Amino acid sequence: MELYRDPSQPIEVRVRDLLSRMTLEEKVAQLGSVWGYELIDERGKFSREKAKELLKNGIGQITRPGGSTNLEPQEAAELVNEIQRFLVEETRLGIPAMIHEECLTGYMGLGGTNFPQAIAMASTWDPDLIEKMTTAVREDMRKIGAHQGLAPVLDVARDPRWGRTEETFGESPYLVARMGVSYVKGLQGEDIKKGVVATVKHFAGYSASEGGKNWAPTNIPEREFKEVFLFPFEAAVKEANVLSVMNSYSEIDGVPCAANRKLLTDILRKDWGFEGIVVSDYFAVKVLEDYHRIARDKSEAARLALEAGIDVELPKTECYQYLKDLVEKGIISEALIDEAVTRVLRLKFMLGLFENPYVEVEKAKIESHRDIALEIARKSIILLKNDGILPLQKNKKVALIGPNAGEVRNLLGDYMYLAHIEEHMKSIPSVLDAFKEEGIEFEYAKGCEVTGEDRSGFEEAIEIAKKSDVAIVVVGDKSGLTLDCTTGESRDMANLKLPGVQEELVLEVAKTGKPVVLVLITGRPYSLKNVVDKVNAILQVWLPGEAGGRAIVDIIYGKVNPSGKLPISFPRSAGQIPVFHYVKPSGGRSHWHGDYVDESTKPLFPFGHGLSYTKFEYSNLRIEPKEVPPAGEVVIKVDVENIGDRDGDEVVQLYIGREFASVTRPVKELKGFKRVSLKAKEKKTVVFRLHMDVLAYYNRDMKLVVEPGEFKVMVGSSSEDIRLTGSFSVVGEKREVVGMRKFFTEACEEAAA
Amino acid sequence: MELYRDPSQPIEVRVRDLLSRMTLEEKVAQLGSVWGYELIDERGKFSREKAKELLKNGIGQITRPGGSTNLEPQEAAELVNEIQRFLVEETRLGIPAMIHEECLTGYMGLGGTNFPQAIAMASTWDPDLIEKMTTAVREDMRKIGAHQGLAPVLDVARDPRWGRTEETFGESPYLVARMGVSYVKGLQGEDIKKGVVATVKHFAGYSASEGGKNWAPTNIPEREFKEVFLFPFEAAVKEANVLSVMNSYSEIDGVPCAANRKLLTDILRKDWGFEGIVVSDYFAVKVLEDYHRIARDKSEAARLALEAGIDVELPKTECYQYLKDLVEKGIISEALIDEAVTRVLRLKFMLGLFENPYVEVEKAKIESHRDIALEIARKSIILLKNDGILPLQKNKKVALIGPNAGEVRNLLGDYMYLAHIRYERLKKSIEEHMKSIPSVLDAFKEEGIEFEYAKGCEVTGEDRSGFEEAIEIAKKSDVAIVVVGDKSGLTLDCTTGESRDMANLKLPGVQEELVLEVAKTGKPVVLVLITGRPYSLKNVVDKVNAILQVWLPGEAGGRAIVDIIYGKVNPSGKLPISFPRSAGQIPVFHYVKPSGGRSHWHGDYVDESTKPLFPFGHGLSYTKFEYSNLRIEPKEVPPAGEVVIKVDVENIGDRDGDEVVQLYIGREFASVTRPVKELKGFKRVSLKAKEKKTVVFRLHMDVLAYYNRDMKLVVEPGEFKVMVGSSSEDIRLTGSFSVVGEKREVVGMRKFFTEACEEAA
Ligand SMILES: O[C@@H]1[C@@H](O)[C@H](O)OC[C@H]1O
Ligand SMILES: O[C@@H]1[C@@H](O)[C@H](O)OC[C@H]1O
Repeated sequence: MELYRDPSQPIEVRVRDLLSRMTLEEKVAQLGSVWGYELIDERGKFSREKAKELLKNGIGQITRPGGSTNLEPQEAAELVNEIQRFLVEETRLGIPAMIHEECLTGYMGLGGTNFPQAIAMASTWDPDLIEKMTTAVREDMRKIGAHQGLAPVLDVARDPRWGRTEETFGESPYLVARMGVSYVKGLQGEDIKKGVVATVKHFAGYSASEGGKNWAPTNIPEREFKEVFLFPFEAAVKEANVLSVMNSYSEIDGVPCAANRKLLTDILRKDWGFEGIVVSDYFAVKVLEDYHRIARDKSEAARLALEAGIDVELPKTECYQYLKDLVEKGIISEALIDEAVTRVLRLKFMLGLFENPYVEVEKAKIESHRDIALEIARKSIILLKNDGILPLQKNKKVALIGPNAGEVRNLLGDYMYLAHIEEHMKSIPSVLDAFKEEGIEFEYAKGCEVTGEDRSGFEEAIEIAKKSDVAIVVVGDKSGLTLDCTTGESRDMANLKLPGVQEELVLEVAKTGKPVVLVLITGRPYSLKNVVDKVNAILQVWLPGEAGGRAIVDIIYGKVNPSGKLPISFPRSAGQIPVFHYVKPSGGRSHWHGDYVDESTKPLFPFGHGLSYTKFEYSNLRIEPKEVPPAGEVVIKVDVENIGDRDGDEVVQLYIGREFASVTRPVKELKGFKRVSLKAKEKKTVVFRLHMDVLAYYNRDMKLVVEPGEFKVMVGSSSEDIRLTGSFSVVGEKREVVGMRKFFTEACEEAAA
Repeated sequence: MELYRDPSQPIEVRVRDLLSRMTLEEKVAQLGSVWGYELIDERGKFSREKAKELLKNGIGQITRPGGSTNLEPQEAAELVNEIQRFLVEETRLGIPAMIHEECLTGYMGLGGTNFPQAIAMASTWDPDLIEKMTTAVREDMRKIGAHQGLAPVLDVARDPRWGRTEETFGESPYLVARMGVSYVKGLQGEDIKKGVVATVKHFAGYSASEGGKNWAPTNIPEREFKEVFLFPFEAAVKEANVLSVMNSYSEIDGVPCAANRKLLTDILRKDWGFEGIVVSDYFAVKVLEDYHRIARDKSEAARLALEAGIDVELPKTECYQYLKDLVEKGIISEALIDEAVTRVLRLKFMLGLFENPYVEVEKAKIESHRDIALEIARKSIILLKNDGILPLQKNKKVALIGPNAGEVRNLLGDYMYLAHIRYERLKKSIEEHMKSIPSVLDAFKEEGIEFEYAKGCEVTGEDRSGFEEAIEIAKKSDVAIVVVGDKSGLTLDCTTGESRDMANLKLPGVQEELVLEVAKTGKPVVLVLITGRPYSLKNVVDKVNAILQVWLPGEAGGRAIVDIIYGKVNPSGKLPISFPRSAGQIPVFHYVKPSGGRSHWHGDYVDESTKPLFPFGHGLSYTKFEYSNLRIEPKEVPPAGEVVIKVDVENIGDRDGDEVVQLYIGREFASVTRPVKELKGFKRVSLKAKEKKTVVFRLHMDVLAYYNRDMKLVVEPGEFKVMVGSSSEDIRLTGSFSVVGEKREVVGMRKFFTEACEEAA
């Protein structure tokens, strides 16, 4: 029995033993990948014939054995068992494969629940609920033999033109970091042998491209890069022990992230102590040549990516095969191959793959998590505006108008299987279905398509509105990767107008003088400047997946009290970009008239905005001690009372302001929050335990510091709807924050007195 | 006498002698300033009473003795002579004042020519002509006793939302640097005792504020900062020997430029060898407290600005008076005061102020340079579009429509005196002096055109009252000339200028609707934009027959527009900045990386092209130019070698005209990503009909240097692409040459510019 096969030996001993036994060819194969679809026949069964060519020397990863085959869970599990049996039994060393799938909004394959999009997850401000979700996704993935999910997007979004806004947790480094750590914790176990490797992406800056254009340069200076952009990845590595990172397609200031050793090694591995694998974004190595034009051939692209710190080329071996030739010709040292292979082998051993690489096909049927999807959908929907029309009485005749009332497909995000892809059909409930099921009397008129300028349908929509009590206009996006989609990866929107003639559809329906409820089923903020004052209520419904219809109707009729809060600012117009809550004293205004000539510098809806069908009263602000030394702790308490007549969740938000630091600081920035459930007339105390570590920022010399001085405390229902204000002082000498530090405020509830 | 008063002693000896004689109070006064208006009575005469308080211990600078007093040139000269006599005769040490004025578009005071705005200057692509202009401004300034002009703005503009776009030379670091060096050379001349100190501003990044908003953070990473924003300042310091720099109001990534020693000292003085004075932007020191909130009081703001490298607080001593208290209390070293005073005194001696601080009031009448202003206006106007309607025949009946056809005030930029300065006596005096400037209406009458004028709308507001009159005059005419765009200045009623940022880039008020209404008559339409920024023309471009871009042209504007419309002048201006299709497209610039200027993998936005409506270098002619016979010699050059690029250009059309020949350089397979194409050379060439000439670009490899992964300035072996054309998109001839040898680190002084000339074909 070779040491690497012996389960009593420590993993480092098994890794060293296996590495010492491997040829150069076997080493380079562990840094590569193959598509699931390249290993099946036309009957969807494992093809030994194809495996003999592609798997002869073993392999790092199988890419999307479920997601790329259109196989049902048990068929996918059978394919993976067969791939593994070939590797374990018909290769010299019998190294098993790691399998990855997409899983952002749930396992991206047939039979997997479509959870609401990441921007919806963020809008819950409920990290525990996102952890519950990814704990369910973990079980789904392990059933089909999948070890790695291309997991939370930790890109901080302040440019809603960008088609991937829907995949982010929004504009706030704090909220993004807090959701990212809960997401990673749910996916990964305490013990990864019983869990799924999370992949934080896209490291780093990919959400701040020139003009919001996909893959365009992300030109971010160092303090902003560290405090925004890197912060959530830092928290995922150090607090959540994330085991994979995927690079950004974009250059930072001349350097493609896939060729940046200062980023993928010096920051990620050396500064932060990351011990997992870096996987390329798909084709990110090859396009160092094709797109960025800094690699003269595939072998130079391979050298740049390996030197940078990419361990696995995805989604298929292309450049990394030439690492063999680079060593044989003495261009690179085999020792650098060994370093990457060591990280891959370590993770394979930790995942339990050498003890048992197989799953029980009989237990591989994936269960529905519609219950969890529905709780996210119900908590994620945001009431942007309500003049009193909502909630509606069930006896009102409804004119249900718009492309996103009827569609079902337009409820789905860019990484939901049925959008991303006769096969496990769209038996997903529509909004129209949810209205029927709720017993509402309505007529449906489509009014218009998502795209185009055809106004044919306007007259039917107008006529249905005139014969109704209330018009419910359901407009917004089709999310995906193709030209006909208005949002999603590769679908960037310069001017932030609702797609096609949807805005004109709303204004035409409004001209009937009937009450209008505007339901935005969208992947990004749109400019509502021209419709906001012409409609009575506005619901923001971030691409909600399969639970969307029921949640929208539940909220419209007050069976659910809306509790979602914006995780990203809604610009008045594209020309206002960017707008975010944590501007410096000189940000978020034009000096000395405050506004643009043509436009407010304030967003239409601010960060943390979301209304309720009840009222919350904040009282009794306590900040103790009042003076703390630079590594001390302050305890901030507020009482919150539901003074209205409906049960509701309030999201209590802590903003911290700093002036007279050695650098300029945000006038206010989110540093804590708590979703608190309050029955009508119930009062509770929300408590924020704020360690000074959490308030650390980079000084003029790029040191992480806490400086003596006064911090402003602002607690409220949004970044603008601040209810209580106070301060505390840090007293003592400037502190350099070195090594491990706290990233998060600790937020809980107490009985009020 | 004392060594400092002895003109046979070297300046360094005179400086050391004077410094050793000065009290702490006299030293700190040399780092301060006083407004001209603080030293006059109500009649605009020098007030000894006021001077005894403000000038008792001497002073660094007098701020705008002409620009802030509303005095005529000879009255301003008399005030400055009196200020100087007080300082020379009634202070202990008799140190004279340095005087500064604004002078971007000419001396900013009564009696000064209003030259076209800087964005117009850039549109000429004629650096020699801008040098001729600032040589004239130099004589104007020296007549009234003014020693320093706050002029060449070297901010690189790629965000047309920004109200100060009009003050820049546009988007191209190369074109900005090339115009900046000519601007500075004209103002300074070879010996500064006979010249005027140029002040490059605003150091550094002030044109790239968050959302195009005035003073908002300018968050620029290091390679882009060095190659785009710093480059023109670097060329101005090292090639043009500029003697003053003014800081930016903005923070870079948490650090206000006024408090940034790494910027104002480590880059400017240590890395580049700048020997002149850094002057604050107005109140830039005080607002370290009031705006940025990083100084707890005026004394801490003073310490941050002095440590950073600001020598003179403008426009009035406010924080810098507390430097005295900071030394007396042992918070800062007097040695740091001494270093700043040394720079101020050195410049005063070099200006000749200790030998003769006075001017002849009798010779202080400033001459008109309308001739130079007219050459700039005629060379700056850009023909964006022409289906053949231009030039017009003089016998066509013209409907002259729009707020900028009739309003002479809207010809003026934000630093032209009559626009900038706005008791009841000041209002009357502006309205009085305003009547002197020819209007566009005046130019049409003078040319003998048959026209009716309708002011279809105001610049701002939503009043469509005037539309009907405008439409009716259009229907009775052969051609509608619609003249629309900006009112430039600093107040709420202005649409462009400092503090007037435009988020959505729509023509102001209902001007766009006025254009579309006139177009609906089915009459031919010539659209004339009199503007300080690119506007979105997306909704009008395809509805009009011709478009002229007329960057705020000053007093020569009317005549130049009429000359061009009737073909007395062949238009030859080229865009120095990209015209976005929409605000949501921002930024668009010609020198994007392979991954810039597109969304991957469909190329375009869902709703919009990623390409500008009009690209960098765009400008049509009433003739056609044919490019042939591209030569690049040698084909292989070592990393400090030279390539000679030659093209023949023939005027194949029917009219004499100027072509601006543009050299773009591309680089792939560097160790960093490089622009697909970037302007590295240009030449304005005059061609008679059927005349052919050879344009020659002498390109030293120094000019192509870029920053590598380790932040070294390098030339790397490989291929450089040569693209010569009539715009950044209208490329006529391409080829390439190779750099062969070992990677070169470009150390110390290097060439910044291609050498461009003409020879016989
Ligand atoms: O997010 C990644 C995306 O950028 C790429 O196209 O495909 C792989 C994904 O994991
Ligand atoms: O351009 C400068 C401007 O920024 C400031 O407002 O006043 C002084 C000028 O020189």
